[PDB]
Amino acid sequence: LHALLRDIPAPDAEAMARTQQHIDGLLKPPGSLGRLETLAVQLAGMPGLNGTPQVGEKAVLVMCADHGVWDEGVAVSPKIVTAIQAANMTRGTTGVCVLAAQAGAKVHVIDVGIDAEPIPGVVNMRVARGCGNIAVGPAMSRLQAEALLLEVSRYACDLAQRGVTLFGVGELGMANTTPAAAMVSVFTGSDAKEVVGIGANLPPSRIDNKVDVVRRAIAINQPNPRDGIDVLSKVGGFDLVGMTGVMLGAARCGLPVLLDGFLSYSAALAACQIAPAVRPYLIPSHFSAEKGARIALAHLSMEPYLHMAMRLGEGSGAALAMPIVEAACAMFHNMGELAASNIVLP
Amino acid sequence: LHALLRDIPAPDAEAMARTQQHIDGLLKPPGSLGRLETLAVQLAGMPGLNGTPQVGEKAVLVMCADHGVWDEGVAVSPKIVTAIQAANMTRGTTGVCVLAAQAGAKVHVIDVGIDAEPIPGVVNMRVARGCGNIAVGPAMSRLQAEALLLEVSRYACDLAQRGVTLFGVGELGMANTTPAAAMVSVFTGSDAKEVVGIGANLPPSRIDNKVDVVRRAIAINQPNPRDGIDVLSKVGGFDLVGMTGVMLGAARCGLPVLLDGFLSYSAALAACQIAPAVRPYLIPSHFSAEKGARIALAHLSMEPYLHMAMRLGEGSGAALAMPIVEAACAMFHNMGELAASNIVLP
Ligand SMILES: Cc1cc2nc[nH]c2cc1C
Ligand SMILES: Cc1cc2nc[nH]c2cc1C
Repeated sequence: LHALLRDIPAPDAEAMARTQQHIDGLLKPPGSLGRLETLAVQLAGMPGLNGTPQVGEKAVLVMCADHGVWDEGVAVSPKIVTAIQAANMTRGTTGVCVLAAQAGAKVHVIDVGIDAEPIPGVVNMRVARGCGNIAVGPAMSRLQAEALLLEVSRYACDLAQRGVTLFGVGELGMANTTPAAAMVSVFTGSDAKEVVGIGANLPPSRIDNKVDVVRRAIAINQPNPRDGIDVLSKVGGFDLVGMTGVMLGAARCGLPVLLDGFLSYSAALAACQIAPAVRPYLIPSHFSAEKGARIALAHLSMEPYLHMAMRLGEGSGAALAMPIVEAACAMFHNMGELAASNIVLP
Repeated sequence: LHALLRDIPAPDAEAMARTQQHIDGLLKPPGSLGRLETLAVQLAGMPGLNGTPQVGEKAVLVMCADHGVWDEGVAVSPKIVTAIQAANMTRGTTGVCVLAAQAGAKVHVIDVGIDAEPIPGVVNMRVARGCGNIAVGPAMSRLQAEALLLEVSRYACDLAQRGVTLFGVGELGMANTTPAAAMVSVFTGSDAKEVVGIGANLPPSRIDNKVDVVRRAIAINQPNPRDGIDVLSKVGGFDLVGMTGVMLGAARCGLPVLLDGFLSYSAALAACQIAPAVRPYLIPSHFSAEKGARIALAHLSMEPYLHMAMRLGEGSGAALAMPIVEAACAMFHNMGELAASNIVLP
């Protein structure tokens, strides 16, 4: 793990320079394709990409797990939904499944701690049957967190070896917006009220209780904002940990990772905190309809591409952005050049 | 033409109701897929769609033309670029060509007034070799405008007959951001300064001259804001007219049209002014990096899906959004239902 972290590669400045130059000579006014150009340069800097914006196979990794904090009345979805929805992922009827199929990506469902019997078809990396209730203690032990990071990290890089070049990250876990908010509050220093959202349709009247629960989690655990693993293990969850581990794994493999929404933003804060070297490999997707979204993105210094008011999770946002990435590549590779058209601009 | 306008169908409220109901029962928390749900309902209301969000063939219509206002020093791109780039459209090396191929759409290049010899391969609907210099008189005659609207309108609906169900609109014309701004100023009532942009990299120092030119166009022509055809013929251009005509044609055929950027917004203002019935068929794509973008979108009451800081035009933005439309359809049709999972939510 220390190793892993130490071995995350820096972006290739030379490939990025060549990229920029090539982009500038394309059949268009310089800088006219904006963020599409920026994205391309960004991809070119990623070592696992072989010095050019490329997209081979794509995968969406969905980390599933239950949370003890559910018992605090913070989520209106029945607890069983995690297990149910996880099974559905195997059938391709879920939102993420549908969107991923549309993007030509494959969905990997990972059980990191669902409180139910094992689901055949799902990758088993179960830590425990649900995590601890952050309201009265830690979500898990530091050890547990590090082990899972490690394990997920490896699974992630191993995929690279099978042709995957683009990852998408997501989750599934009733009550997960609670630990997400607590993390955000901690890393960001925002008061709970400012970051606590409606999650999966929590009635406005139940909001207040959700805020108190977050403050309690923090008060009791005293997570150290300067230590991402500490924060994750205390007020996080197994699914939060898994997502962070996907990020670490893709970075180590020098590959790009598309974020999803709020939950993913929390994970991303943790990752960057643990290893700043991770930052350049992250790509935002959409702008989540969760209340704490703006705060979390500001701290990541990220501006998503899509404004869809989505708040489903599962990695559905990450899948929806996949075509944008491929577009940046197509632009780079298939557009003709000014010079060939004998076009001269000031 | 009066006919045409009179025959634009109203959206099907019954199909939209059935749509909403179906969406609400999907394997997700109600309203969780946000704008994707809204988009689906919107498509379901379109008569040419057969009561459900569907996407058959897709086409991007690019309206090309030259403007006399170029002689006012408002554009740094050489004038010839229109003709050159138009030819390139036939070769598939352009930005729009590249993005459309990526979206599985076909590009239709339409010459509505390029100041050059005819380009083989391009659909010829040339009004004249470039339009009049709006700075000292009208762009064209009212007659000319109405004829082109009519002609483009028909071409557009005829495609529907060949299986096209989704249109994308775009342009190509050096100096076109000038007439675009003048139109915007007129329909919107904003001062020129607030709507005049850099266009294709116009140096900041040359800005001022661009603003004066817009004020002059308006002063001299006295276009009637309450008459879209009047505005178009006076301070518009043949390409602006063509784009408006695509909109009218798709509406009449009860089909959806994806807008592009700034130039398209100007056209859309005109269309809605001419026929409010057109509004429900319009779908924004991205948020253009042109200065007058926010003003124009506000008046259309539209919020684009993509924030890419693009300013290339050609309909490249419209093509990039095509997959979002298909995503909304996939969502509708392929997601499973709560009831089948025995999931019950409050
Ligand atoms: C090369 C070129 C391509 C374009 N496409 C639209 N406007 C354009 C302007 C230039 C200069
Ligand atoms: C059905 C359902 C699906 C979900 N996917 C993510 N969170 C969810 C919550 C519910 C209730």
